[PDB]
Amino acid sequence: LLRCRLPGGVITTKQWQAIDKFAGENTIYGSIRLTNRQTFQFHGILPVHQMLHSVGLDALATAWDMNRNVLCTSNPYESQLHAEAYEWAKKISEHLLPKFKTTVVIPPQNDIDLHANDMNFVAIAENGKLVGFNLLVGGGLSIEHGNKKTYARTASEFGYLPLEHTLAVAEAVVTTQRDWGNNAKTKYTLERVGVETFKAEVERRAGIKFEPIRPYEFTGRGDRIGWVKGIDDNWHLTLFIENGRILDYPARPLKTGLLEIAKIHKGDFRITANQNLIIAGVPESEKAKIEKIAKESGLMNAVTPQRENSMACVSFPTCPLAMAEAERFLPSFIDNIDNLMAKHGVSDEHIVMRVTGCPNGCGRAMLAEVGLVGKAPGRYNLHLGGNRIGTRIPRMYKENITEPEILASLDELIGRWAKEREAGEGFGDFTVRAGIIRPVLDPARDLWD
Ligand code: SRM
Ligand code: SF4
Ligand SMILES: [K+]
Repeated sequence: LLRCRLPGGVITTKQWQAIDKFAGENTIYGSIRLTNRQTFQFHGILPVHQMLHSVGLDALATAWDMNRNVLCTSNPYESQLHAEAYEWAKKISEHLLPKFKTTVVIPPQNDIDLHANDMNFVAIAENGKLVGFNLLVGGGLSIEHGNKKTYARTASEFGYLPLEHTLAVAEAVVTTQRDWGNNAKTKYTLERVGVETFKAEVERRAGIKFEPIRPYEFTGRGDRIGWVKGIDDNWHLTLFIENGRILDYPARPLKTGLLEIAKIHKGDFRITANQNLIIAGVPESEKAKIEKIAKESGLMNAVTPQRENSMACVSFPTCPLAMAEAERFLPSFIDNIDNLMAKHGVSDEHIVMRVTGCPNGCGRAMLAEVGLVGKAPGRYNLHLGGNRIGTRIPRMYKENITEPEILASLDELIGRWAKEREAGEGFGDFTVRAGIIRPVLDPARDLWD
């Protein structure tokens, strides 16, 4: 199991050129696949670690290392919090070097999908200056089909810590879960021993007491597609890449385009938790040159808001655990969803819609407004009623159905939403309000009907 350690998704252009060369020359599939944990993967490796080491990159020792890539909000609205937040994600990543998932999140963006993760540090400021974190623990999405002893769970608030406690807290949580783990994921341990019990042990091990939670709110999980103004005279260009799959396609040489950008770009790239890529820290005067290459390579091809907010996992052909197609199904599925949105006069809207190929849940369908969970070839469980910000697990609505059945249901439901929604009301929230699906309030107890 070759995935790269790459805290916060930050990769240099020299690193990019090396992985570009390796993917094209030394793999079956020839692609770079951006993952939804802000790193990249090669598929069908035909010297890989040698390649990574040659540009300062390492791969996680999966044989024994159960930590995974540490995420950090890629493109925060307050651009000046990124540097310090990233520094901490990197320090946490390095601290955890010898499964367990960690993020650093900058409100109001939940792009990193904190509720899918064991441990989450929510940035708090005073003065455009990072001062501490709220800690939320116990998220995780994997289930086993029909097994009511498994469940997706959101993360629970433990409390606030000043920056000086970050690494000790990180170590206390990871060791407490490893130790108390049976069903051995943090989410199960937390439910078994109780939140207060786990929290008290983390406090003991880290030598701290958590302070009261400090105010935070999330407004969305999407990337900021296109150009955004950064700090000073810098600009960030986020490129939508369908499924994060970087390969040259007819009329759309995505891989060649990114290589050419890497050769002239003065800053770094950032891989996002939505499987997209940011050309980060472009000076204003270099925007036109970068945009020209991107546009000409198909990297800036316009898609609907819906497509920008849809995601799938890898699934077939490379995943040995796959039950139904996900990545390969998504583009045509979303063509069909775009048709439904247009049919109903909501083409400018979006529904956070995700497809995962089996119930392990890598595509993060169990935090979607509409989630499809693979059950068998061509068949998915349809879940409804998550929200845009990703703080609620969607209950199963229809089990083990095919694409035409899914499309007929969504036609009806999207049609109702378009006509009946309140101002700014998301599809997921609407399905709950209209009594189409019951919400999940306490997943360990009420996820399963
Ligand atoms: C690439 C990625 C999906 C994507 O399209 O982006 C992915 C791909 C796979 N995941 Fe994952 N997971 C990916 C994010 C996730 C996430 C979402 C997240 O972390 O944000 C989850 C759900 C959250 C969670 O962990 O609860 C996830 C939960 C799993 C699980 C279930 C673990 C569990 O708690 O039960 C497995 C199965 C296992 O470990 O036994 C798994 C196993 C796998 C494997 C390695 C299959 C395997 O064990 O042999 C997949 C390889 C497919 C392939 O051919 O590339 N992966 N996987 C993600 C890589 C992230 C990374 O860089 O590390
Ligand atoms: S959800 Fe299942 S099919 Fe999809 S990548 Fe993860 S393990 Fe493979
Ligand atoms: K994407």
